[PDB]
Amino acid sequence: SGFRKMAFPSGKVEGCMVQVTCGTTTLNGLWLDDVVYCPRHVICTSEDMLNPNYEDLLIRKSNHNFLVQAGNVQLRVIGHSMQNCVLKLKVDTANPKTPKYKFVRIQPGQTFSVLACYNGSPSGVYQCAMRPNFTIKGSFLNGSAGSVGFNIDYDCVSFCYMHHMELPTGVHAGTDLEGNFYGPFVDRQTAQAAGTDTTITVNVLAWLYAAVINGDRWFLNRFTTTLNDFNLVAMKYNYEPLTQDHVDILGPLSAQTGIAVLDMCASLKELLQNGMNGRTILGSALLEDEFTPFDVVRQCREPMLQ
Amino acid sequence: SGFRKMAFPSGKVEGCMVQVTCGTTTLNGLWLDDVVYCPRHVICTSEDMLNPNYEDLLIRKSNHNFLVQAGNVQLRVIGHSMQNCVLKLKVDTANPKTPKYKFVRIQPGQTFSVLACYNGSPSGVYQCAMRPNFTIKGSFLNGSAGSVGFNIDYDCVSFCYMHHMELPTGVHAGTDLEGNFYGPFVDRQTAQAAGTDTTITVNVLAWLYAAVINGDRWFLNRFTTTLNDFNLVAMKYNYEPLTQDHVDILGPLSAQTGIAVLDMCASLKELLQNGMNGRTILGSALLEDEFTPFDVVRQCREPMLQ
Ligand code: NA
Repeated sequence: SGFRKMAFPSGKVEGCMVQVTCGTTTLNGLWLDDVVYCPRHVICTSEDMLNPNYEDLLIRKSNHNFLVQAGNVQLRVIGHSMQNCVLKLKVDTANPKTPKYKFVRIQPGQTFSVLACYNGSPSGVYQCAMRPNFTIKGSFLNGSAGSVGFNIDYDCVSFCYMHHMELPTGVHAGTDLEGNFYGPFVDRQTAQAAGTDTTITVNVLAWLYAAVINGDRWFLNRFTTTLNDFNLVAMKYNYEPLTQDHVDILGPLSAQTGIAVLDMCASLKELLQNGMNGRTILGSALLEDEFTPFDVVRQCREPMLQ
Repeated sequence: SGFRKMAFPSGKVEGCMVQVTCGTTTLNGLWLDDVVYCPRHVICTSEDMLNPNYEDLLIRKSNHNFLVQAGNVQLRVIGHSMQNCVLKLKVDTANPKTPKYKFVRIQPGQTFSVLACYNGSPSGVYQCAMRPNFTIKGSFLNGSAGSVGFNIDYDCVSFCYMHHMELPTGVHAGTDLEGNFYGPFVDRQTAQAAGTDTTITVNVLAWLYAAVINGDRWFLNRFTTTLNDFNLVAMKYNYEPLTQDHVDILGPLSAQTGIAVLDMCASLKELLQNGMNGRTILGSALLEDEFTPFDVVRQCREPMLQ
């Protein structure tokens, strides 16, 4: 038993991380087969990062202006192109450690593992949720751009995030691997207007189920409510709407614990209306919303099947 | 910026995990050079996990009785021995992915990364701290024994923990890689209370420095305290004593922020006596104690040196 924020094992992704240097600017790249993907602002000086004309900046670069290092080994860039906010650097050797992979665009409320990297070298791994306002609350310093976020599903690494920037509020923003930002952000030094964030209701419910499975039951009440009435409550506390699809997704956790989803919703309603009584749930003194139903079943599942 | 619980990249350890099966008992082993290290209870049936004379049960076992699998590849066992609570299986093939490594014994309050594994296959990675009662608050299911804890320094993996068991209280206990348990625990189905879990004071102070560096400042005050006057308060709340060695370890964080260690002690003293009053620190409504000063330095340092 136990419940901990857990990342996927990072080795398959570590074997893909490289350093990309243009001039005096260094960040990370993702080396898959014969292409290195990286944030386009590697072609900027620090001053260029204020109001870059990326098309013009890229035209002045040639292949040999891109210094790509895979460990101690320099990879030769033989082509370059820009796709949205990422560069694709074709190199003359393919990465023999390329995992089976795909590029996906994740949805707000979903989680992924971040492999934080500096100078092409993996430094740390942690789990992030894509916030409803399309930021992530991560830990990133200068030089971390090009670090990626991913999930691992059977025989496949699904890359969903490439890190680009830190908003002046201290939260983080980036793109999918097609180079399109999550949220209304741009890779330049201008006002970045993140939406007011909200709490991921389906995830809070999943985490309450995790707590029950681990013996933390004090917050259960015998009340139940309707989906519409719960959502009227959720709205008041800046919680996202709970849909029938969410209720369905919580089905396995509901079945395992014997607690109907709308029963647990009534327990969550009482926690929102009356507080947590100075008590903790799974070691937290706040309601936690960065665990998906799948994250919870990964650690807490007890199959009826024997 | 930002501050997140972060694990070390797990790839170097992933390449060392194997499955060890004896009869119908399976768990994980750590394959370094031509030795596989695993918990000795793999030689026991689930029922035999009570009053097991491991020396007796081991003598009944031969090399062929140990099925060691590195993925789908079987490793021929050519010798077997017991060191305290670990089995060492000599295999006929050195692990070609063996990293530079050390076995170390960690102290309470220190952190490490756990690569949770089942059937020799890594499932997740998270950061944990050795509690003052020598337990770990982890996330471990049956079949996770033999999962290891570690830290990485440059290229060297320091293995400090091998998982064995879950106490009936739901916390976790294990050994170093020489098989010596951390704490007064035995790998037997017998009563074994852990000591009182206390709060790692020096780590709480480190985390408050992290908070200040990330702009959380509301808990700073004009109170002063001596070290002993602080310990007289914190001992009443089951906080570990703060020694002058801890004060010295916090020096670099004190210097970066300009907040004397004892002035941050005066802040912590107030938080203990009176709570947060509905406020949070780094997204938590409780005082976090599983980040070491080094953990804080890794993510928040702002070196004077340029
Ligand atoms: Na209820």
